[PDB]
Amino acid sequence: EHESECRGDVPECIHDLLFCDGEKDCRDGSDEDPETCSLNITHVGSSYTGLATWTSCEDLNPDHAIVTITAAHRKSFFPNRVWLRATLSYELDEHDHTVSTTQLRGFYNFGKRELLLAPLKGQSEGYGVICDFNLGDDDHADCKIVVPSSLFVCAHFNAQRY
Amino acid sequence: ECLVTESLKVKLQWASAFGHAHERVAFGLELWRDIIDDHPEIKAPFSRVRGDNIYSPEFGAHSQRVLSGLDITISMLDTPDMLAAQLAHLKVQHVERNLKPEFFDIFLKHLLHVLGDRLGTHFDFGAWHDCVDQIIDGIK
Amino acid sequence: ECLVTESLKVKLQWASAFGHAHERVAFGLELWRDIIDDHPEIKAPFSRVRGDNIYSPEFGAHSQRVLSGLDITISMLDTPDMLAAQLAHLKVQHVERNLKPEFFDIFLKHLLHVLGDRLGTHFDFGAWHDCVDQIIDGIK
Amino acid sequence: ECLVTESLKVKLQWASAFGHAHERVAFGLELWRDIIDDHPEIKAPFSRVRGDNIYSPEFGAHSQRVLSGLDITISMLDTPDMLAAQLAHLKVQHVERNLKPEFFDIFLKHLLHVLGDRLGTHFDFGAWHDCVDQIIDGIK
Amino acid sequence: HEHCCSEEDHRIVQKQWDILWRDTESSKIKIGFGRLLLTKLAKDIPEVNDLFKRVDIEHAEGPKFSAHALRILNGLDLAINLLDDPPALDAALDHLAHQHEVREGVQKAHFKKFGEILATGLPQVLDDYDALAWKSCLKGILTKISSRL
Amino acid sequence: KKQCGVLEGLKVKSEWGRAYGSGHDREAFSQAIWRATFAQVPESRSLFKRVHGDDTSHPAFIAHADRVLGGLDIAISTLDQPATLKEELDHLQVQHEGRKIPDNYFDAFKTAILHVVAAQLGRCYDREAWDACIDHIEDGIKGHH
Amino acid sequence: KQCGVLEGLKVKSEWGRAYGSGHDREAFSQAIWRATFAQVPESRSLFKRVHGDDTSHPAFIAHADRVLGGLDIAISTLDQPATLKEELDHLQVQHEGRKIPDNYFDAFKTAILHVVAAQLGRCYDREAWDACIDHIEDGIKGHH
Amino acid sequence: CDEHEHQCGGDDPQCISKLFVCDGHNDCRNGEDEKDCTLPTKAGDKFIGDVCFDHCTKRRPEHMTLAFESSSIAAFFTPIADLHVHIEIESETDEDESEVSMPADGEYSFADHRLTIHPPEEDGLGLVGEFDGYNFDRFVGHIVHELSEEVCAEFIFHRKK
Amino acid sequence: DCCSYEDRREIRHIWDDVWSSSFTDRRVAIVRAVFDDLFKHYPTSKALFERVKIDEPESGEFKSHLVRVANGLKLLINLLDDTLVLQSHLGHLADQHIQRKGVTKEYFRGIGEAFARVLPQVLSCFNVDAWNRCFHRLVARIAKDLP
Amino acid sequence: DCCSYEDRREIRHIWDDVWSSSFTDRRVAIVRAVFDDLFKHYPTSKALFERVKIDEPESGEFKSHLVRVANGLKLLINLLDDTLVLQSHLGHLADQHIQRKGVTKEYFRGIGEAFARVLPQVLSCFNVDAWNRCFHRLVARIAKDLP
Amino acid sequence: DCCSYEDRREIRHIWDDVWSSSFTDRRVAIVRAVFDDLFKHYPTSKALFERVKIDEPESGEFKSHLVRVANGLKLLINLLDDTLVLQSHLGHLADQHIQRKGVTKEYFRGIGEAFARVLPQVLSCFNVDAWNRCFHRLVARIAKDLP
Ligand code: HEM
Ligand code: HEM
Ligand code: HEM
Ligand code: HEM
Ligand code: HEM
Ligand code: HEM
Ligand code: HEM
Ligand code: HEM
Ligand code: HEM
Repeated sequence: EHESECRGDVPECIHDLLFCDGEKDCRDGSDEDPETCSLNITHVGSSYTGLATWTSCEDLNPDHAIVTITAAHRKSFFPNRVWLRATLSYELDEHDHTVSTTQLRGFYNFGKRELLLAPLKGQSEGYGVICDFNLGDDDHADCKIVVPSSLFVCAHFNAQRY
Repeated sequence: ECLVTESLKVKLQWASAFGHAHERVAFGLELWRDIIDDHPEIKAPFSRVRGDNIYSPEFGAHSQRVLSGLDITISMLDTPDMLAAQLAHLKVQHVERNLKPEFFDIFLKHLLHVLGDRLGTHFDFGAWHDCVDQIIDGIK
Repeated sequence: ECLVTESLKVKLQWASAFGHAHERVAFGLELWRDIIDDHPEIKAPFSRVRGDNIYSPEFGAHSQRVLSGLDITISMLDTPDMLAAQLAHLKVQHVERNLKPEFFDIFLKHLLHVLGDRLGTHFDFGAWHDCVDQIIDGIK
Repeated sequence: ECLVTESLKVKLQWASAFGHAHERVAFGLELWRDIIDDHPEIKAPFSRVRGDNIYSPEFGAHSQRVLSGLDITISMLDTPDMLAAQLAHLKVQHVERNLKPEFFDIFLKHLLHVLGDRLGTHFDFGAWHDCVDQIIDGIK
Repeated sequence: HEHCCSEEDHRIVQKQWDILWRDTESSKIKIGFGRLLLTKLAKDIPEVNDLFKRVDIEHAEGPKFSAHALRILNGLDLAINLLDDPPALDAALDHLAHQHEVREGVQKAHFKKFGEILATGLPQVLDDYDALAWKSCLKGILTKISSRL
Repeated sequence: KKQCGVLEGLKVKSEWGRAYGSGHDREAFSQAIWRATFAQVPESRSLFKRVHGDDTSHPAFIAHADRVLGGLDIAISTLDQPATLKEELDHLQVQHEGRKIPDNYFDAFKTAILHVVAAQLGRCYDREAWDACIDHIEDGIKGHH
Repeated sequence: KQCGVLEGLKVKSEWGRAYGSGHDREAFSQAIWRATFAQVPESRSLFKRVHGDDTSHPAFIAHADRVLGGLDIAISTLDQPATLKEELDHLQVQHEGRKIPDNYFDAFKTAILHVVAAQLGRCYDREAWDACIDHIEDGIKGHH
Repeated sequence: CDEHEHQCGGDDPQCISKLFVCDGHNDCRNGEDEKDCTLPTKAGDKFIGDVCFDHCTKRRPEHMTLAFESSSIAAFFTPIADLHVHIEIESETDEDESEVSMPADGEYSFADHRLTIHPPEEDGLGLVGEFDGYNFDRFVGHIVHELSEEVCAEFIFHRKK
Repeated sequence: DCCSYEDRREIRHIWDDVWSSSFTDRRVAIVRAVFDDLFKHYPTSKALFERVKIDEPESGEFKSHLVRVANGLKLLINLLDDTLVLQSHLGHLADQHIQRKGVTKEYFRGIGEAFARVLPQVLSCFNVDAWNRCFHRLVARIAKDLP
Repeated sequence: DCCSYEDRREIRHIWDDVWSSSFTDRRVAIVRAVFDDLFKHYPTSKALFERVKIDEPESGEFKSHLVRVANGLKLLINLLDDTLVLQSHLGHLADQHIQRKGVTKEYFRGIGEAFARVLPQVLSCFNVDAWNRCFHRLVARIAKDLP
Repeated sequence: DCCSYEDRREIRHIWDDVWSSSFTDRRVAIVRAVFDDLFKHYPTSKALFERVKIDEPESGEFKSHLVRVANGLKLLINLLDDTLVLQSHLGHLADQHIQRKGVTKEYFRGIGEAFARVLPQVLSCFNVDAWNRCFHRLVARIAKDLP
């Protein structure tokens, strides 16, 4: 834990702050290749989805849930991370089709390939979301809504992209 | 002060900690090994079952017949009428042997001991300790 | 002989074996159950907390207030000045009740007992046994 | 009554429960801790090895030399001739110190105790208890 | 080619050495644990007492000296956590020796004691450890320091 | 900003423990800071000609960076005692004083630590809290307010 | 070159690891013979009484275990030079009643080596094994 | 399968002991254990690995090379076919540009597709090759303390073309 | 209003960040700032606690007060995974506050805010809503039988 | 020279192959061959050990000597995962060799080879380098205070 | 005929379905129907068991008979995973049946059928072959001599 194996022929195990750096830290220099730097996943406006099961809170019965990325910035001097903002939205089931809408911020880590977000502050029903893109393509995921303190797993939804 | 609600609980907790099969024998032999270390004289009457060495078989057999008795007792402990009948038949088996009335009062002290470790902090001592008395007095 | 180093070690080992939450209560009740089996008279003073049956609640509550005290003691055990202050306030609570000075010396014997099983062979007896004395004497 | 078969079994069971390495020391120190809680006087002769505190090292060292002895004994326990030779040399080491003949008879009682928990219900008490006597008498 | 201080050993060291700092704050730990190591040195070799005049060793709890006790353990700490990846460590310690060089009146035989204090001092403050391992590594740290003296 | 806010003083004291970790990740956590800094101020490398600061992956330099964190660990370790801090901190003054450091640089090295900490740390920390405390240390080494 | 009374017990230990428990033993047997017959095609004639035409027939499997079973006794005891010579001498009168050239059980020697190596954990000393079983071979032949 | 047994089944599993693969005749009722007797590694073949991680430190090399003097087949009984192999390692340090090429002898087993190298030096480091079984351009083989059976250092070898 | 469950796990982590140490340097400085924030809004209460030499902010005694407040407060929390042992220890801790004079039911509802007032500034991730909900049902069970 | 660590695990397996049994038949025959190999190069030492009836190779006594050498030697090894209990038991085992006459510092450095010349013929996989390194630091700590 | 092994696991589940409870309502009604089925084919046996007031089907006593039959019968089963403790407890249970009058070696072989005719109505999945085979070797040994 706290490290991410490289992408190539020969697996090494390199620390997470050294990807997309602008210096080769591997054997083969996997860290410079566009098979890794590709930003296709956090381009603004992308949105993930897939109905969520809730185990821990709200017990709402499975209903759709989307994540969306409202604005992304990558600072020229510390290219290791992509800082970004989002809005989680999931369907409360009352009578009419309705949705509560959290609002988020967080970073995207090229190592883990996993973006992780958190509730902003003074926002109703403060949740956070952890999406791991460890599958092959840059689409699909295995996310989970969590409580921001414990990283305890509130609701697990395996999400795709349209 | 027992026999109702406070009795019912003893049944449920008897089910759990008492275990099953090879785990049952290991329970019984872990009981007697308590009291014989405490009160060395108690092994005098067991010369019939070769209570020389408790770990030997044939005593292993005995001590299980013992606990099996508590099953009959504790199992019927709800219905008061039929309870005395077994308690009646039980005492008869203990009339013809040399006992002291203090060994009984000793027994329940060291039995509720061993259930402590397996149940940790969870149970009503009050429920057991008083409701094992209703079993023990019928033997006098 | 209690010093800056040999005291420090007691803190680290207090953290580990003492545990947390439901594991803490299970620790306390496992302590008293040692001494009451050894020295039966000790349960006389506890008639206030219903120390009739230790497994009952309200004693469970008590014994945790007890251990919590050692935390306050052992936690500040580095700074010598402020140590005596708690030791001063602590003794006051024990003035008004019937004790013997030998029960204290008994207590530390059976406390360092239970830490044995959880720590196996790893610790300094010398560090504990002497540095619990600096806690115990302040109560006299 | 010790012979041939009933001896052989003690060897096999000595292999298992006695363990190895860090598990061995933990076994020895778990033995003495039994008897010293039972018979407090026994720690008088150990002032040479700092038997003040058994958990301290240098006693840890000692108690392992002890058990190692039983290995030599029990290992050769088949061939009767060479057995006495070690038993002969062994007693010599115990001549020059203050003992009671009752401590020996006490020792085997509390040794076969600890093997109980690790072997549960499986072993021949008769085999051990009698065949440790053939070791113990050679020391008198 | 060095056999001494093999790879597998210092993994044990770092694990055991980290058991102390599992606790938060910890500033007060290594102030205190550092305050003992220098005083307990002065009561063996009295000569060295003169050397610490600039930091005012005369005050044990004194603030001006306390801040010096941190930087010795902290300086030792980075040495241990850097044991892996050797070629850096050589440079790391080299810079300490030169730091002790410009200071005058520091005799090589002092460290030989300071090891014996610490080698028998350490076993009091830890839960478990293999003395054989620590013996190997601390010969590495100490012997390489003073190589400028 | 806040004057160290003696409560908030220990806020960062706790967070820092979680970020600056055990194991060889620390050596990696160092590399981040510097690789970040030099990209803001290309000509600051001139000051390190003595430590082989041309290339940053060279072993001789790695040692240099640990002492830097090692040193800074001491600072954040003690914001409780205003005496010992001023003593320990004052030491650092005479370290840097013997050479020319513009007030521009260690303003940027401030920006560097923030970003790196955020990434390394568990998604939650208060910037304005951190911003004050390390800036107090920066006012320290500069020698004058 | 000799039984080298230390080295005597070397193979005694190794053999225990190779000749195992369970039904692999029955398989470990098959190897030896399937190896042997491929070196000496016409040696099958000697087994006409045990149904040695085909080697997978049940009646033959029994035969091979006794062979290992027998050989286990040999390697089991190289400690006591008395009991060995007693037990071994028994095998002499077993084979003596029929014609076994000195060529064959030279090949059956080569057979066991290879099979053991495969079956065993990548470490053993050939020249150690080579001596000990050859001592047994000098045994059954009846004269050295 | 069970323990030392080997799994021949293509579509209808049949469990057979390890000593009958490339035995010389049909034992698996599929017939799928005799297809494979062609040996993959021919003399002159040269494999070069790159390091994965290394704790068994003689020279802790960057990457090491492996060549075949000669394969050979014991005629009569051939599940196992012995090998001569050089192991070349071209080191570099502060001082020296040292070299090494220790000869050893292993065996390749058609059974579980592993090859072995018996310790070249007295240090007791066996090299345990393992192919996947269908590839033979690369193997993930890694070094082992011959006495203790413990994974110490891995390398990923490739064939050179 | 319903401590519920999840709120308790929320607490047990929050409390583990502030309480983590074997030293008392941190646990003191935090709780002292609670009352230091309390007295600013109810200076009348400061007339009480005279027994402990309140007027000295850094006394060799006053610490020995706050220290027992924490270890008492921390004693509550470590029971939340096991109830029914809370009530007993709750009722006890209540009666120790009725044996004196000058403890107003109004003061407790004050310190409820005092943590919410300034407890965040120590931590980073913090749930105000949770800590505020499960804390009343602790305190509103101390002021029940008290004026 | 630095027992290190991995060398000790190397030992613990090597020693487990020779020592594995509840019978003494094997443990005897191995250690007896150690001294039988020793005396061939230092016949002078054979003048010592007269107390144990050395002159009889198969005595009902002499075995009872070598047996205690093993169980003493095996007692060392099973401490290597736990040090600090070694020194104590090391210093003890040292003093039992100074109370007699005819024990030369030269003899220990001899038997160091004695295992190495004839220890393997019993095992198959064996590390000479390891067993030889960690064995001196055992023996070179017995001959310290002895002539 | 060879209790074997698998047959015993077959039993242990079968017996676990009938015996599962802490109440005696079920265990009684099942075993009572065993003898109630027995007496219909051997009315002569009913002349025995007069000591227990057999004449009353519903007695406050008669139950206290059948209850001990079960707990005795159930005591057998829970030993089948551990033998050698069976024989001892088997031989004991035998001798308690020779101390009285009227034991028909013939009646034991009768009740062997009695379960086989009154089991398959309480459970669903049931193995007649298994329960019938391992039950004789119990009864065939409690009627070892005669009676
Ligand atoms: C606490 C409840 C007790 C129950 C339910 C109980 C029950 C029984 C039972 C069922 C038997 C065997 C009857 C048979 O085999 O047919 C028995 C025998 C025996 N019980 Fe108990 N018993 C109890 C307490 C005690 C105690 C405290 C002792 C103390 C030593 C004791 C000593 C014996 C002895 C010696 C026998 C053997 C009689 C013989 O061999 O003839 N029992 N008991
Ligand atoms: C070893 C260190 C000890 C500490 C730190 C300690 C601490 C305390 C504390 C904090 C209380 C309760 C004060 C309160 O609830 O306000 C108390 C009560 C009590 N202690 Fe101890 N104690 C210790 C040893 C002992 C021992 C050995 C005994 C032996 C019987 C004892 C008997 C009691 C009793 C009976 C009470 C009950 C007072 C009551 O319920 O009114 N204590 N102790
Ligand atoms: C049961 C089998 C026992 C064996 C095989 C045994 C064996 C030995 C051995 C081998 C030594 C040390 C010789 C040496 O280091 O060179 C020794 C010393 C000692 N034994 Fe035992 N012992 C046994 C039982 C006991 C018991 C029950 C006691 C009870 C107190 C005892 C007390 C001692 C003492 C005090 C020493 C120390 C002698 C000294 O240091 O001067 N032993 N024993
Ligand atoms: C064992 C590891 C040791 C380490 C890591 C160490 C580290 C340090 C460091 C880094 C300094 C310089 C602080 C600075 O540059 O601001 C220092 C100063 C000093 N050390 Fe050490 N030291 C060690 C052992 C010793 C020993 C054994 C002695 C004396 C016997 C010693 C005597 C001194 C003295 C006299 C100073 C002068 C400080 C001053 O002038 O204020 N050191 N040490
Ligand atoms: C919080 C901020 C900083 C801290 C705590 C800090 C601390 C330190 C420390 C502890 C050393 C070690 C001195 C030694 O061991 O000899 C050092 C060396 C050094 N620092 Fe910094 N430093 C900081 C910022 C800076 C910045 C921003 C620069 C330049 C842009 C700088 C330039 C240097 C140089 C050049 C050295 C090495 C001087 C030499 O090799 O002689 N520092 N610093
Ligand atoms: C180390 C080598 C050998 C050993 C230990 C050995 C041992 C034995 C044993 C124990 C038997 C059992 C006879 C019985 O149970 O009645 C036997 C039978 C037999 N052996 Fe061998 N044998 C060896 C080599 C050979 C060789 C090389 C041949 C032939 C080329 C051979 C041919 C036979 C035959 C034909 C029988 C069966 C005779 C009959 O059924 O009447 N053996 N052997
Ligand atoms: C909010 C949670 C609180 C808890 C858990 C708590 C708990 C305690 C405890 C355990 C003691 C020590 C009792 C003893 O040593 O026997 C104590 C003392 C005291 N508490 Fe509190 N307390 C709290 C709040 C308050 C508040 C808000 C006030 C007043 C406004 C107050 C006034 C006092 C006083 C005056 C004492 C001193 C008793 C003496 O003079 O010896 N407490 N408290
Ligand atoms: C290499 C490791 C060795 C170990 C671990 C060792 C250990 C021991 C032990 C434990 C005893 C029995 C002591 C007792 O019963 O209290 C013993 C006896 C003896 N050892 Fe060693 N020994 C070693 C090597 C040697 C060597 C090389 C010599 C001489 C060249 C030697 C000379 C003796 C003698 C003479 C005795 C007999 C004591 C007597 O006369 O009663 N040992 N050894
Ligand atoms: C099939 C398995 C049977 C078992 C395991 C069994 C077991 C027992 C047990 C344990 C008792 C109580 C003994 C005591 O309290 O000491 C008992 C009582 C009795 N059993 Fe059985 N029994 C079985 C079948 C039968 C059969 C078939 C008959 C007669 C046809 C019979 C006749 C009796 C009688 C008469 C008593 C009462 C003893 C008395 O009069 O005091 N049993 N049985």
